[PDB]
Amino acid sequence: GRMHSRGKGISSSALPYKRTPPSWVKTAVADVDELITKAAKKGQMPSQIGVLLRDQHGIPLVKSVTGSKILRILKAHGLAPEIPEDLYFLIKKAVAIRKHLERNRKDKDSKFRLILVESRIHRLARYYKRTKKLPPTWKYESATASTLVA
Amino acid sequence: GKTRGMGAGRKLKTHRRNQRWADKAYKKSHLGNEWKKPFAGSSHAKGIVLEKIGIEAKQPNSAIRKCARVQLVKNGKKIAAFVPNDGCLNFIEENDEVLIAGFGRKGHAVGDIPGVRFKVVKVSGVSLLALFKEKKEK
Amino acid sequence: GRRILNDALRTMVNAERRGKATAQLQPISGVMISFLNIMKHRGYIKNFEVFDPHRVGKITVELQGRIKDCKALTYRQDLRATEIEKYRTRMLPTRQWGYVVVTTPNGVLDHEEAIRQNVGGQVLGYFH
RNA sequence: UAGGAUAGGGGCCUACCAUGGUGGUGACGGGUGACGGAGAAUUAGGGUUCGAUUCCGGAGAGGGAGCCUGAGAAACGGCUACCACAUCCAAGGAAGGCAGCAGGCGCGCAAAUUACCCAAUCCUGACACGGGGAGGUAGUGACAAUAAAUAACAAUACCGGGCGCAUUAGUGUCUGGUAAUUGGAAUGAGUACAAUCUAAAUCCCUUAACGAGGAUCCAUUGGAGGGCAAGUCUGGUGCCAGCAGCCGCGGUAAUUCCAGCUCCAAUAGCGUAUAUUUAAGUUGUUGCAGUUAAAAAGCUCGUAGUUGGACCUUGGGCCGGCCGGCAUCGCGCUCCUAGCCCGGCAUCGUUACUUUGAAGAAAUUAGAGUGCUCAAAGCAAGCCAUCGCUCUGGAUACAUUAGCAUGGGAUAACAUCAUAGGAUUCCGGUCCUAUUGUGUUGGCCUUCGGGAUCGGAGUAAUGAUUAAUAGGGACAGUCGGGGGCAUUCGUAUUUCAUAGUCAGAGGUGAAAUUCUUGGAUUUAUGAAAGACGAACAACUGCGAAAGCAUUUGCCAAGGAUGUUUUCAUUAAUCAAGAACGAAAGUUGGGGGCUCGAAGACGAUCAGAUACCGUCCUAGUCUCAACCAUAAACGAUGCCGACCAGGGAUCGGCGGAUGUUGCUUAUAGGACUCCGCCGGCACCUUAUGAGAAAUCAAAGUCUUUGGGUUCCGGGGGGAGUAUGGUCGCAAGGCUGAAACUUAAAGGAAUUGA
RNA sequence: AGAAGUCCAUUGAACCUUAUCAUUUAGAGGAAGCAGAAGUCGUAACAAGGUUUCCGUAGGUGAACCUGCGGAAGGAUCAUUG
Ligand SMILES: [Mg+2]
Ligand SMILES: [Mg+2]
Ligand SMILES: [Mg+2]
Ligand SMILES: [Mg+2]
Ligand SMILES: [Mg+2]
Ligand SMILES: [Mg+2]
Ligand SMILES: [Mg+2]
Ligand SMILES: [Mg+2]
Ligand SMILES: [Mg+2]
Ligand SMILES: [Mg+2]
Ligand SMILES: [Mg+2]
Ligand SMILES: [Mg+2]
Ligand SMILES: [Mg+2]
Ligand SMILES: [Mg+2]
Ligand SMILES: [Mg+2]
Ligand SMILES: [Mg+2]
Ligand SMILES: [Mg+2]
Ligand SMILES: [Mg+2]
Ligand SMILES: [Mg+2]
Ligand SMILES: [Mg+2]
Ligand SMILES: [Mg+2]
Ligand SMILES: [Mg+2]
Ligand SMILES: [Mg+2]
Ligand SMILES: [Mg+2]
Ligand SMILES: [Mg+2]
Ligand SMILES: [Mg+2]
Ligand SMILES: [Mg+2]
Ligand SMILES: [Mg+2]
Ligand SMILES: [Mg+2]
Ligand SMILES: [Mg+2]
Ligand SMILES: [Mg+2]
Ligand SMILES: [Mg+2]
Ligand SMILES: [Mg+2]
Ligand SMILES: [Mg+2]
Ligand SMILES: [Mg+2]
Ligand SMILES: [Mg+2]
Ligand SMILES: [Mg+2]
Ligand SMILES: [Mg+2]
Ligand SMILES: [Mg+2]
Ligand SMILES: [Mg+2]
Ligand SMILES: [Mg+2]
Ligand SMILES: [Mg+2]
Ligand SMILES: [Mg+2]
Ligand SMILES: [Mg+2]
Repeated sequence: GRMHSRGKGISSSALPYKRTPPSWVKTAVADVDELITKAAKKGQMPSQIGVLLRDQHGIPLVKSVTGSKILRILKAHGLAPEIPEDLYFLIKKAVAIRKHLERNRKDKDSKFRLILVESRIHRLARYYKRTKKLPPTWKYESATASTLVA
Repeated sequence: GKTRGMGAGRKLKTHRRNQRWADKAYKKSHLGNEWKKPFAGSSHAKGIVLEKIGIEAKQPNSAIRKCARVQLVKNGKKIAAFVPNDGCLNFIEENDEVLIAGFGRKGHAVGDIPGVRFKVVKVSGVSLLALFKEKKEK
Repeated sequence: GRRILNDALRTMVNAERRGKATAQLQPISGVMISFLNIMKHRGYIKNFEVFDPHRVGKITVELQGRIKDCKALTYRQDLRATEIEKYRTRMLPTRQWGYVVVTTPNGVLDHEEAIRQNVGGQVLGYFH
């Protein structure tokens, strides 16, 4: 179930059996590479990029068309973000919650939720230090956290 | 439920160690208060008879249970000892040496005698059994 | 919350006890397949199939109606060729039938082949 | 670091310098009625308890301390000093050390002779010879242990049953027997010549002669209601005396006391007290429990700890009779082993696990052999012609953990290919060592060898498993009485105002206190105040729980659904630690309608410090700070899997024609039908479980093992005392013992 | 060669002063718990126990107990479309 609730939903995506790109997909690996880098340099993270290529340009999945995960594409071209995507978004939500909290100090539900989000941040940061995607010295300040993102 | 991990030996062993204190027999033998008891971890003890008192029996019965209050030689404590037989109280005299034992039940009162867990077994170096059965006299 | 070879064997006991002819094990592994081979070679199940859609896997087993109980010894103890005897007394209904499955550097195999080949290992489960 | 000291390493000690070292994997401290081990008791297995004591190791010689001699001592049957104690004295002085053997006193529940000897085993000295309270011998010795008497046989008999006639008897079978019936045979308990034993004796084993009629050569300890084997027999006593582990017995007809008889069990032994094991699956790893019997923390987060999804060939064959030896598309060898160009080579990831081996004291345990007459034992003995000696034995095994080595590489750990700093048949370069060409010694160096640096051509299939009905994150349309701030509204209640009316109004089972012609209650319009949010409103929603119900706006948050988006194991549960936590309560401001602890009255009553009625204080509301508890309940922790049928319902999605008082047409909103996820629940049913009540999870349990946290061990004493800690306080958390008691308790049944 | 004596060191028993720990022992006075027995006052609970019972908290009273606030059913209601 959910890490920080009692929800037990199973809604998610189901990729097909077929690994290869569909018959009707005619675009070549270099053009898709070019679209990915173009959207990246514009500031889109791999999830938004994948949503774009699914929606506009009729790419089901890049790993089926090009053979390489989109993050690996962004890394090879030196364009992956410094703070991983999910940690980036957790940091941004924690900052939003804290900013809300200084304006409502008796809103204890948001204090509970802030604790939950910082817990999630610490767990994901533990993972990232362990697997060498962050410096072994990166640590999360409540104070100087808005400078990093947004 | 119970911990089952392969690397859980400390948890199981420490848990048993903590929980054994919840058991009255273990705690009775491992806490040390038996050395504070009259006999101080002994089967028998010798004493001097201080007086003869006589005690009633509890409700379902009705009788006078004839006991002698003794002072233990080894530690100076004062206890009451039942004198088991018909007429054996008349063997007991004042200020004579007497050998006392437990009543059974290991320090807990026996039968209908209230608060008595000791019994007289020898007087003046001679058995109450031999005096009640006329085998020897004092 | 998952440690398979318990869900597989317990799904099989439940299905066999209801008299079903087909059972389906969602997460598979080589350990499960190796166990099921011992089951078949000793005669307690019919043939079975791996369905690979892609993932961990999936298998369907054909139940012959002769298995009574098959379970796992999770907390897989270390089990040498001399204390085989005492595990099988603790765990099998008699000296005549039933098998304890042990994983050994010579593969996964039942306790009798282990006695013959003179190797110990770690206990996985039993069936009888 | 350098010394000094020691036989020697070393903070062992000195000088100087650095600031370390151990600790929730439990340091440091405390208890031990604690010398450690080999081992002991009980043991289905797993375990529990014990180990002062004869073997090994350590330590001490009244308590400490210091020493000499010596190879070896911090020696005590050596010394010196002190402390404790104590002895002889001619009063100046002298001598002390039994936790050696025997013995004495004391302490006690608790333990032997002030004996003989070196003869055995061994040690010791100058030593074949001396010595040995080591050690042996005897004595005391129901500590434990072994064997084994107290009678056997015959016919008689009043008889007593089957089997011969079984009819109708009568006796006769194995003798079953009250039979102090009759009869001899047998024998060692005892006594003792003798021999033997022994160092001398003694005991045993042999043995002359004595030694058995059943009153004696005389068997006891406990019992006879149940548990539990064996009297509804006879006297006594009368809830007394007494018994009774427990239940119980005894109050004038005692199966239970006191006795007799009789019977029962064990038997040279049996009872009792205390400790301990078993029973005890009532400590539970194997293997117990936690809805209601004792027992899920109020709730969530969270570190250590424990636990952790799937994935990378030994798969397809030959080969000889369970395995070797090969071959497929087996990263190499100079050097050790090296077949007649040939298997089977060593370092360029570690462990757990398993296999085999070595090395492991004896005694004990298990166990092979062996007729101490058997046995407990012991390590002997057995044959010879039981004749100048033959054959001998004195096995073997177990030994957890740790350490050493050997094969295996499934299972599981820990380390880790995306910066190619990768490997690579080869080419020389920065530079040194130097061998057989130095028969001598070496000594810088030409082709040459080696580090190792090192610019490039080389080759290659050149190098990153998948995307969990695990998890996180993004996106889409939603949904909710989830939270916070501001804002909107409603009638009601109380008070006042204005107007009208006149006797009652209120409250109750009935009354009274209360208000009232300064007009109560009622009516009508309006204003102020504070609280509350009816009806809708539900076997419905949201929230971690406590909890959340007027509108609208803003702020952040959230579950579920959808998804051919993203990351890739990031996870589950949690000591320490942390957020929230009804009501009441505390401190201070604000407020102060209603209701209302306390209080004051009215009733009721035997009383009524209550229920009922009236007036009311704190409080109830709000802000700032505390508090941390509830039947905080689903009396049911969380995560995962499987397991039965059905209809409803809330959210989301998908698919259906067929209708709307909807909609420029459609789509959509409202309704109907079907399906899939996710909730709150409900109904019927065992093939299940349970002590049942009951439960589709309280099922998948003696056929017992998915992971993890908390927590129980008869009832009380008692959530008490004490110590700690938090709090302003009230109190919260943590949390005993003495003593006491045979039931307390759960579910269901029949009655009342 | 060398005794008595002596000087400084060193090991250091033993004694003294304070502190501190740890263990046993006295106490005016107070306040508990238990057991027992024919005492006293009431009626708290078990039936709707005669005011349903109980849990937290707070106050009050000869005593059991009563009352306010919030909660539970272990209730005396599994039930309103009637
Ligand atoms: Mg799930
Ligand atoms: Mg969690
Ligand atoms: Mg007990
Ligand atoms: Mg040195
Ligand atoms: Mg000691
Ligand atoms: Mg001692
Ligand atoms: Mg010794
Ligand atoms: Mg010594
Ligand atoms: Mg002494
Ligand atoms: Mg000495
Ligand atoms: Mg001596
Ligand atoms: Mg002596
Ligand atoms: Mg007798
Ligand atoms: Mg008797
Ligand atoms: Mg009996
Ligand atoms: Mg009987
Ligand atoms: Mg008795
Ligand atoms: Mg009774
Ligand atoms: Mg009896
Ligand atoms: Mg009798
Ligand atoms: Mg139990
Ligand atoms: Mg109860
Ligand atoms: Mg309970
Ligand atoms: Mg953790
Ligand atoms: Mg996934
Ligand atoms: Mg008026
Ligand atoms: Mg609703
Ligand atoms: Mg409303
Ligand atoms: Mg009052
Ligand atoms: Mg509580
Ligand atoms: Mg509870
Ligand atoms: Mg709960
Ligand atoms: Mg729906
Ligand atoms: Mg549904
Ligand atoms: Mg118990
Ligand atoms: Mg208890
Ligand atoms: Mg009942
Ligand atoms: Mg009364
Ligand atoms: Mg009365
Ligand atoms: Mg009441
Ligand atoms: Mg009453
Ligand atoms: Mg009442
Ligand atoms: Mg009631
Ligand atoms: Mg009152």
